[PDB]
Amino acid sequence: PVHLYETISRIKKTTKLLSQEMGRKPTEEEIATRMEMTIEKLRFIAKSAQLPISLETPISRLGDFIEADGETPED
DNA sequence: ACAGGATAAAGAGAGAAATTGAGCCGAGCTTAAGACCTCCTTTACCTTTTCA
Repeated sequence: PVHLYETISRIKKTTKLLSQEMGRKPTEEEIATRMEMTIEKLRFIAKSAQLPISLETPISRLGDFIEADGETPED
């Protein structure tokens, strides 16, 4: 959602501002405090911002190394 | 990008319910020994047959 894009942009801007102010890469807790949000929310945003990798990425393709969901004939 | 506005769908606050497990008990249950009554076996002695 658009609000998520705006949240990610604000997180990037805050991180750059803290890096400029403190002269070093900010930690997760520092960013979470500055954003006034829990660290778990920040990690959730970071995980949801990822781009999906295509199944045909060379490793040979990625799609030939992923098992299938089901009950093993043995089970 | 950023600000405002509308809304619904998904969290926190409390008690009351419902469970829950915990101790502390004696009621239900098992174990073992001994005695003790049916059922059966086998004997000793017969009686009771069919036959030369």
